[PDB]
Amino acid sequence: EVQLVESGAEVKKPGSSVKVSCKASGGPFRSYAISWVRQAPGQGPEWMGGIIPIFGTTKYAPKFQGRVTITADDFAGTVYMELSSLRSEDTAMYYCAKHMGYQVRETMDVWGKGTTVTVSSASTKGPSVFPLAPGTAALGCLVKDYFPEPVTVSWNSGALTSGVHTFPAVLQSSGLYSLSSVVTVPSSSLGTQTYICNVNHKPSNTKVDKRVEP
Amino acid sequence: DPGDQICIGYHANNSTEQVDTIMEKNVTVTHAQDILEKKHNGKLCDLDGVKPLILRDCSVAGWLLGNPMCDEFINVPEWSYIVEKANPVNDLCYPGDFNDYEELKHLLSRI
Amino acid sequence: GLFGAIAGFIEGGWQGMVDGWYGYHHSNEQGSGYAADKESTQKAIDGVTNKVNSIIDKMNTQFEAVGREFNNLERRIENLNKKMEDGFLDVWTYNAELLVLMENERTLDFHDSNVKNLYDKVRLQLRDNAKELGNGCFEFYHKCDNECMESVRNGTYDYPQYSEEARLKREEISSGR
Amino acid sequence: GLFGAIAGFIEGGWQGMVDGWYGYHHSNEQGSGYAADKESTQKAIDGVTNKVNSIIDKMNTQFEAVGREFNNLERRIENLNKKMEDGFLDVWTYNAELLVLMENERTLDFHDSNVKNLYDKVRLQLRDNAKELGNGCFEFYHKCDNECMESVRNGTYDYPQYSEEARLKREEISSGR
Amino acid sequence: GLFGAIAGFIEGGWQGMVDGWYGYHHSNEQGSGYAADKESTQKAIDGVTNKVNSIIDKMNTQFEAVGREFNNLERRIENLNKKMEDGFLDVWTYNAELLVLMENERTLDFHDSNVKNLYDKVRLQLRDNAKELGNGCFEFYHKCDNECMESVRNGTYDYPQYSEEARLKREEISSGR
Amino acid sequence: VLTQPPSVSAAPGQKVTISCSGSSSNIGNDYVSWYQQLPGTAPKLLIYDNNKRPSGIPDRFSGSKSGTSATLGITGLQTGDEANYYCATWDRTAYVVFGGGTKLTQPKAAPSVTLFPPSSEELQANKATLVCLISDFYPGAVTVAWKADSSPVKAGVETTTPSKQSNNKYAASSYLSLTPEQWKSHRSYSCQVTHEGSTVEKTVAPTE
Amino acid sequence: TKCQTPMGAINSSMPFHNIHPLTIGECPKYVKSNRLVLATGLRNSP
Ligand SMILES: *[C@@H]1O[C@H](CO)[C@@H](O)[C@H](O)[C@H]1NC(C)=O
Ligand SMILES: *[C@@H]1O[C@H](CO)[C@@H](O)[C@H](O)[C@H]1NC(C)=O
Ligand SMILES: *[C@@H]1O[C@H](CO)[C@@H](O)[C@H](O)[C@H]1NC(C)=O
Ligand SMILES: *[C@@H]1O[C@H](CO)[C@@H](O)[C@H](O)[C@H]1NC(C)=O
Repeated sequence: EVQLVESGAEVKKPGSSVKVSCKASGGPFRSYAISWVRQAPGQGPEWMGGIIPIFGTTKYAPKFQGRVTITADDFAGTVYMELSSLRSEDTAMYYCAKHMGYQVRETMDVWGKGTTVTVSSASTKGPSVFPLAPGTAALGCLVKDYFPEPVTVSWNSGALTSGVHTFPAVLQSSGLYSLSSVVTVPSSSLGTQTYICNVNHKPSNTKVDKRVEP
Repeated sequence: DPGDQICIGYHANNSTEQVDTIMEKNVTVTHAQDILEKKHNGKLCDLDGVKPLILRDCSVAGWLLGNPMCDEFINVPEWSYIVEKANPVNDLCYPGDFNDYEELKHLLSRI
Repeated sequence: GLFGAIAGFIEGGWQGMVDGWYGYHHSNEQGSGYAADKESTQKAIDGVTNKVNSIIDKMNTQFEAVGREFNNLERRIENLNKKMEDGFLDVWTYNAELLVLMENERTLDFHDSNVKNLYDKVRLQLRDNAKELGNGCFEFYHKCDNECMESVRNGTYDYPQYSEEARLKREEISSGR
Repeated sequence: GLFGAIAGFIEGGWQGMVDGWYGYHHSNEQGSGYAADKESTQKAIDGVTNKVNSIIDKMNTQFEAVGREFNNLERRIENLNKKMEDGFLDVWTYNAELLVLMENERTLDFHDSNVKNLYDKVRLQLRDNAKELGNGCFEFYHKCDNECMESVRNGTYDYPQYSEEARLKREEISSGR
Repeated sequence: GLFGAIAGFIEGGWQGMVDGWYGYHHSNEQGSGYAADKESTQKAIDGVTNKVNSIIDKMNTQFEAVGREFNNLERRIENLNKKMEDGFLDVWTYNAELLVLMENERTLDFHDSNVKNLYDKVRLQLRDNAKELGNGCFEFYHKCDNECMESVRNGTYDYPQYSEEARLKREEISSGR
Repeated sequence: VLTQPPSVSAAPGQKVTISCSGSSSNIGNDYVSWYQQLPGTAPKLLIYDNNKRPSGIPDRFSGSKSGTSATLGITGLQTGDEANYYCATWDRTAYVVFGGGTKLTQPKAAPSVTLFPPSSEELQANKATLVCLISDFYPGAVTVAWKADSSPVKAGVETTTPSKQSNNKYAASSYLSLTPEQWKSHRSYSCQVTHEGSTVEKTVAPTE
Repeated sequence: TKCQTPMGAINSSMPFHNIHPLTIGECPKYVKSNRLVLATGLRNSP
């Protein structure tokens, strides 16, 4: 019955700090502890630490003791987790999880949905969108050097679905991302019909469409 | 020979937090919770998104009637609250009187 | 305190039991140590937590002053307005202050009760297999190792299992050695 | 509970004692059975009955809204009237709710106290003529038939009359048989 | 009473202990006599004194009616004024009456607690060097003269010092003489 | 530092067992709980206190601590049980430790390669990207080599990992980055894509 | 802010405040008190 809702995705540069929150339904004062557990892509969960109600005491894991601070605002039904001196291996999904009782312990019976923090040295950048020009035949769009994920590519304002294939982005050594979207189309239609690819990168507020001609 | 022992007991700590009781004041307690907010920031702010209408040295009469000195308020944006000084210097430049002025000010509390 | 346990027959508390509000200290051949009682501490946190929530909730509706203006010949209603509004700030301040004072006493007495009851829990498990020493402690008439201690701490102490050893020791003590 | 008796050292209550709130279960050669304690149950009914009457009585005078109408240029006094009248419905609702919550706790704790005190009544009658077993029961060191049982239930138990038989039994038990 | 001591296991009080609220009666070879417990009586006076002061203080701000006059066509505001002012006299009368009733119970129960705790203070000093008789009294297993009595009254009773004499007497009693 | 077998396998209806193991200072004294994780979702409490089971969880799941190690068992197992499973415990300085985890559990497709050259607009902006799009292969393993004219280039390549598609085949992308002078000055550039020992090769050249 | 007073904004989760009774927004409830603190723990040793 208790819902744990966490704050939005965060994107940070190395050596800075993030502070995630977690709002628990009911209360607002609680009789159970809350913990923070993270999970890195392809890895098992790691417990970070938790906070005990009324007592207010905190317990941290060896791995983080020294750069994590867990705090509470009991009137708001909210606990916070701040992790500083960030590194790229802190890129992970961060879960708040409640225990059955007042002690922090191996048993956590309700979890939040998760919130991602990405630690990269890239600043946020909007894409450059180039056309990829033309039995069938292929056309597409190069969506080049943007940070961070995601980006939306639709063809003809979402009209063309048949034969379309957007590819997972590549992670360049520069830290920036690039992807490309391709559509197989009948050669007979080439120099009469019209193809626009609609690139939207929310994080950068860049909306682009690029007409693809031969 | 003495035998093993188990004792029952309770938590103590270094708290100097203190609570009152009908029978005893300043009882020192292990844990306590303040529930009175005593701090403010000394400023007038936007209430959520919306900036308030801060009449400066104008009165409501001055603003609505358009005392020449109240020109800042010729065409005001939507507001969250109105702020009016206790004694606006710029009120009825031509002396007089404003009928049902308080009943109108009351209406504005809803606009 | 109303229940005579905290700062009573148990004189002073334990800086060294850090993981709960009430608990145990034990001492036997394998050593000594403190251990919190999870269940009592939890009932207490539940109680106090609910209390703090109930106070917030009951003070949720409560008088909210609004500004009204009056001219120089509406002085009688301006006064009636001031007094009405001051009247409610006073009723509500009294209500909050008195609720706080009254509930503080109950809270402090609640914990006191909780320690008395826990002491009595142990008392009525052990019975005459232990001797009440009067300071909050029991001295066993039989050997009680860490497994036996835990059985006291978690509600599981088997009296019949030790009573024979217990009767032999009580026997030795009455006889004088 | 504050007194540790109801859902405490007496774990759970008796579906089978129907004629009162507190009472006795006995077991001897002639059988077993339940019996209400009339006097405690009566003090309790007196208490709770008076409580319910005192609540009704104190809530007897209490704010009573009246309708007043106001025209379109009496908006400031119409608002002052609404707020005054809402202000009292709020004070009074808080008073009723809080009185009810506060008195419910006291009532539930009152009964708990009543069972503890009755247990202690029997305890201090019997003394070492019986053994406290820890679950709310006493096991006699002497034979106690229905007449002897009633003497416990009604305040009349003669300790001196059984103590000799009592000391002989305690003697047999310490010796081991 | 909630604590079962005053008009409970101690049935009735002492007209002849005049210098305090709680205390002792003793009886030995050199005679008998009453003696107040200064420390408990003092904590009680402190409690009740503070209580009476807190009540006076919290009732310090409280609604104060003022007279306002109204003409024959201001009947709606004259009624709104009457009702506002009556409304506060009612809130405040309820507050005073209910505070008085609620605090009287606590006070009477406070004293009851105080006698229970004092009884328990003596109980856990003496332990099995005395026999609980059940009426508020202890009968010593050893000789206890006026110096020994004072040690009970002031927190100083040395159990180890009498326990040998105590074990010999308990021994004689179990054996039958 | 808590030991758990990387994977375990079985068919719909049998009873699998996931073990978990560590020293006296975790499992020996302290209790174990087990968790289930389905992709896209937070871990979910399956059992606690060694063998208790919270409401919502069917009694096909259970576990025990047969020594200084503990095991979880599923029976009558469904497709839904395809997931990751972790044991947790408390380790005395003091922390909650998890186990490493355990994953619990279509003909040969040739890839279609599609090599695009630099677009003139990228060229106008003093940059050049060759884009090599590989799709619909199985199994999802391809190596990718680049050639300048007839000879190989390792400089300036970024190839993605392979990636399950909506139709259960795989995809990938490679990007060679070049200066305009480099791209203009060569005969051809070719993307070679190998898959199950079959090389495909696409070539492109500067507006011929 | 979410809560404003003629003397300044309030930024608080608390149930009460003692700043000024005429507020607008989502505020705590005003009292004349200088001090309000609930016990949660127990009486702390000498
Ligand atoms: C209680 O403590 C406060 C703050 O230290 C102090 O001002 C006051 O005089 C004390 N009151 C009593 C009754 O001891
Ligand atoms: C209680 O204590 C004993 C240790 O002597 C232990 O074996 C038993 O499992 C414990 N019971 C529970 C429910 O924790
Ligand atoms: C109490 O119990 C005894 C039964 O043993 C009975 O004879 C006696 O009359 C009873 N006393 C009263 C006052 O009911
Ligand atoms: C307490 O009692 C004894 C009398 O036996 C006396 O000698 C001792 O001094 C007393 N202590 C105090 C602190 O009054």
